[PDB]
This record gives sequence, C-alpha cells and structure tokens, in this order.
Amino acid sequence: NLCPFGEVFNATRFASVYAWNRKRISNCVADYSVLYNSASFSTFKCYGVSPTKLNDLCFTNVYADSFVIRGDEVRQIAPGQTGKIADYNYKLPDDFTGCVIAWNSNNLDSKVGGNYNYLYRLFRKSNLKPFERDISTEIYQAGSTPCNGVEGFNCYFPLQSYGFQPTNGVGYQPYRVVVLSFELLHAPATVCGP
Amino acid sequence: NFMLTQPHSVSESPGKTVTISCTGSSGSIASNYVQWYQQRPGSAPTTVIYEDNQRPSGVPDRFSGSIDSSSNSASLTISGLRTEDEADYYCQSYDSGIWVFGGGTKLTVLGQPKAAPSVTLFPPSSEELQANKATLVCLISDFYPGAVTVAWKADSSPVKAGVETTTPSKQSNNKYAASSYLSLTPEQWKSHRSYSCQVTHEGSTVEKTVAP
Amino acid sequence: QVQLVEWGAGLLKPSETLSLTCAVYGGSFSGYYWSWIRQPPGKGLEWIGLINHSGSTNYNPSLKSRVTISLDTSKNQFSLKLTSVTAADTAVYYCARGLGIFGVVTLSDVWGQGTTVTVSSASTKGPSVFPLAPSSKGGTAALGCLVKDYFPEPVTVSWNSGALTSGVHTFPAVLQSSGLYSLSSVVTVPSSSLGTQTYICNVNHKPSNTKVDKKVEPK
Ligand SMILES: *[C@@H]1O[C@H](CO)[C@@H](O)[C@H](O)[C@H]1NC(C)=O
Repeated sequence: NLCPFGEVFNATRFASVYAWNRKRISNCVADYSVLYNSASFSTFKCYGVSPTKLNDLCFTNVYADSFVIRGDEVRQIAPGQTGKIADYNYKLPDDFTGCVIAWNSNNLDSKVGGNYNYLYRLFRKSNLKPFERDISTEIYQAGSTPCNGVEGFNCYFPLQSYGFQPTNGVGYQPYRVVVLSFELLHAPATVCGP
Repeated sequence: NFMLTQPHSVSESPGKTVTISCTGSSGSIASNYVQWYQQRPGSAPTTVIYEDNQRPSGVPDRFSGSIDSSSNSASLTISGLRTEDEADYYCQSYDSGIWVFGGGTKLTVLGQPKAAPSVTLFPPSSEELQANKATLVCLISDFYPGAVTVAWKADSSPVKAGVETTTPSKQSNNKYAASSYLSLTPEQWKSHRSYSCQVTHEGSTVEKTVAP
Repeated sequence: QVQLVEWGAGLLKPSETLSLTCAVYGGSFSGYYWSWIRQPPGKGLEWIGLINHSGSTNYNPSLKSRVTISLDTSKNQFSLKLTSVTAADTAVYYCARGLGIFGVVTLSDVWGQGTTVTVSSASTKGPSVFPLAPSSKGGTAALGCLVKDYFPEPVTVSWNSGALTSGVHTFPAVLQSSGLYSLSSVVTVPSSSLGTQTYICNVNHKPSNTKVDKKVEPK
C-alpha cells in the first residue's frame, strides 16, 4: 500500500494560508523517488530529520500541510520566524522536525487581471500558537470605538486578498508550500520507505 | 540564476585551522542544503560535508560545515590541518532543483616558505605583427603557494576578450609557474596607449605594463 | 562495496555525439538517483542530469536541448548521450550515485573514476616560433621566445643547445580557440652580456619532427 504524496504535490487546487489544509498519512510505504514538479523547488529544507536517511526511517504518522503564499513570504515558513504569515496564518514550533518544500506556481495561480481566491489573515488579536488554525471572520477592532460587525474607519475585515497577476515581481508571485511533519510518538510505526 | 562564489585560493600552515567561505548571490543560501566536496588532483570528488553540516561515514570530525545567514554564506572548516587535506574544495547547492556548484577553492597546506611571483610581460614581436597577429604574453614564475589570478587591462580598462591563462604547474625547484596570453588584432595593439598584466598572488597584486 | 565505471568515445570531432556508459557493480538502482557530472580541464564541476529507478530524468537547463540519460535495469548500466558536440564539451565525465527525496539529491556518496572526452578538429601542425626580445637595458634583462600554434603536445625548449641553464623557465601550454597550443620559454641573463653573447632558443616538436633554432636579440 502506497503513500498518497501524489495528491499532495499533483493536487489541482491548494488551500489559502489562513485555512491551511492538513493531510494525514498513515499505514503506507513511501516512494520517495518520484520527481514531483520535475523536482523544481525554490525552497527545500528539513529541520530535525535528514532527507538522506528518510528511505530507511519509520514513522507513526506523517502530517502534510499545504497552502499558498507569496514569494517573499516563504522565508517565514521556518522555525522561529515572525511576520504576518508566521504570526497570523501558519506558525512552526521551534522544535520542528520535518520538511518545508515550496515552488513557484505563477503558471497556475495567476490570472490576467488577477487571481483573488487566495487569502491571508492581516490582523489578529494575538499571535497563533504552533499548528493553530484560525478561520474567524470577525471585524477586527483597530481603535477604541467598538466594531459591531461593520467595516469602516478603524474597523477592518481580517482576511485580505493576494492579487496574483502573471506580471508581478517574483516576490509577489504565488508559491505552493508543502510542509511535512514526521511524528514518532510512542506508537507503532506505520509509514516506512522500501 | 543563484550564484555560489568561493575564494580562488586559501592557504594555512599544518595543524592550524582554515575555513572556506561560499557566498550566495541572487537568492538565499538557507533555502537549500549545501554540500562540500574535496577533490584531490587526479581523482574524483568525494563528499566531506552534506546537509550544511553532516559528515558522511568515514570523514574525520575535523571537517565541519556552518551557515551564516547574516551574510548568505556557508563555510567549510578544517581543523588540525594535515597535508592530505591539500585539494580543490567545491561547495554545491540548488537553484530550483538544478545543482549549482561554486568556483572551487584550492587549499595549499604550507610545506615550503612563501614566495612572491616574478612576472615578466613581453609585447607583441615585430615579426608577429607582420604576420597580421598580435599576442601579449604574461610570464609568472617561482611562486608559492601555487595559485594566482590574472586580470588584463587595456588603457586602464578591464579586458576579458582574448585572455587565456593556464593552471599553475610545479617547477623543478618545487615552486610554481603559469602563463597568460592576451590575443589581440594588430590594430587594437596600436590603437591603445598602454596594456597591463595584473597578477594576484595571496593578497598582494603585482602589475607590469607595455606600450608600442 | 559498490563501484562505478564510465567508458566510451574519447576522441570526438565537432558536431559528433558523445556516448558514455556507466556500469554499477555491487548494488542496484533502487532508491538511488544516478547523475552524470563533468569537469573541463582546469575548470570546475557541472552537473549534467540525473535519472531514477523508474526512468524519469531531470536535466540541467544549460544542456537540456541536446542531452539524454537512459537506464538499463537489465544490464545494470545507465548511459549519457550528448549530441551536437562542441569543443566546450571537452571535459572529464563522471557518473555518481545520489541519495535524497523527491528528486533533490542531498548526498552523492559513490563516484566513478571518470573518463575523458576530447573534442577537437586539429591535425598535426608544427610550431611557429617568434622572438621575445628584452626592453631598455633591475640589471637582469629577460628575453625569451614564443612557441605558437602546434599540435599535438609536447614541445621541448632548450637554450644555446643546452649550455644555457641558469634562468631558463619553460612554461606550460595554453589551448587556444583554434584547438592549437602555445608555449613560451624565458631566460633571465645579465644586461652586460646583451651585445656580447648570442642567445638562441632551440625548439623541438617531435610529433611533426619540426626543429627550429631562432636567435633573440634586443630592440
Ligand atoms: C501528475 O502525475 C503524473 C504521474 O502520475 C505525472 O506524469 C505528471 O507529470 C504529474 N503532473 C501533472 C499531470 O501536471
């Protein structure tokens, strides 16, 4: 029984970062030889595990989180980082053990005139904890006058829209990010290499 | 389009410590893993460091690697320098899945006193100019360590057109010698008022000039 | 213990096709990526491409248009094809085994010893010798001779039929864009003996059995 990485890499659609999708991988054998995206990753870095050893290491669970941010934000998908994506959208713990993978998807997530389906949280009352998801839509109160659900002066809707035109600078182009987590928590191993 | 640039040469006495920097440009070095190769002359490269700082089985722990994100740099450090360590060192990473190598750094473990190069610049011969050709010849001899860089200047202006330098070769007295040849057209030779050969050895640069 | 060798071709003419084979002894191609790496003489390393057990490839864009890597699980071999060959394709060609994930090779553990491939369209030419004369007579003026455009190597140089041996330094050769070589030999003598003693350089290019003797004088 094979690990379903193909639906993580070859997925037609990707979640927005505030609503980041998590796939759970268990009870399979992992074929790590496949050249996903013709191995055309702008970022490829693990923390804790060695990619060299993964073919003969076993795990209890592999969690696969995926989303879309812009190019100069990928720097934040790493342990101990701060910024809008790390504070308000997707936070990695300082003790992260797993891989961050990212590629430029300007060819997919950019429209003439702009793709506006991808969102990110611009305001939040406090920073996210590691692996927290926040799908709230409450008007954010940026002043002293309370906001009773009305957008306006000092009253902001917390999600904003990435505007992905194919002519943007590369730092403003859409990137697909996959974040693999390798867990080994006092339980039987279900995910191994061949 | 990510560039990895390393120093051309680094040298140190045995038993001391040396480091070989490898700076990235047009991107961030921390986004991909850095591998370090050692290449002893006449053999294939072997890995000494992989994944920024891991040593393959059998590599002494006195090879160590490090990343300095403040300056977009990786660094190979070799401590307790032995003469077996003399080689070219290549750092290697990725640009969107394609391997990117560095220039290579030639590490000389000093086993001889340090000698500065002797450079002699000859102008094109009057005989060669009558065969509708013009070759400037830069002869550098008797230097240790065996590593140099050469830059040609035409009227105080960088020239990389017809320049072709050699790889330093070991002489009979155990010092090194190398050559550089700037191929010109006889008109280009007379059209300027001065051509120069600048040789860089260790950190000192010596220059010699000629005119028609 | 796993071991690699590459072989084939070696002497090529421009436009021809490079073909190399790499044989793997002591393992199989499973869970390893298999690359070709090349190194032009005196220059650095350049990754050509890789191939995995399934047969998928990823190529360097600098060569993609003209390069093919192919697998043969049956003979335990993989191959390189480089078409429309140029002199810039002269290098030492290595096959190497790799380790990693999803096409990113994070450790290349075993390499072959390497095969050289020379691309040239040069025939046996004899040297054309020119004099390198000294300038205005620190007390020791240097005069030499330039040995241009010969093939193949080597060229031996002596000075005054061997008697002159003091400052003689005969340097190594450049390979120019024509595919031919250029040498040089210098002698540093005192400025006083520049009107008194005749200095002659003796060139020998045993391949074409060309011997030249030329005198070098000032001005
Ligand atoms: C999706 O997967 C297939 C193999 O199952 C692969 O050949 C293809 O390149 C992938 N990407 C697509 C269809 O965009």
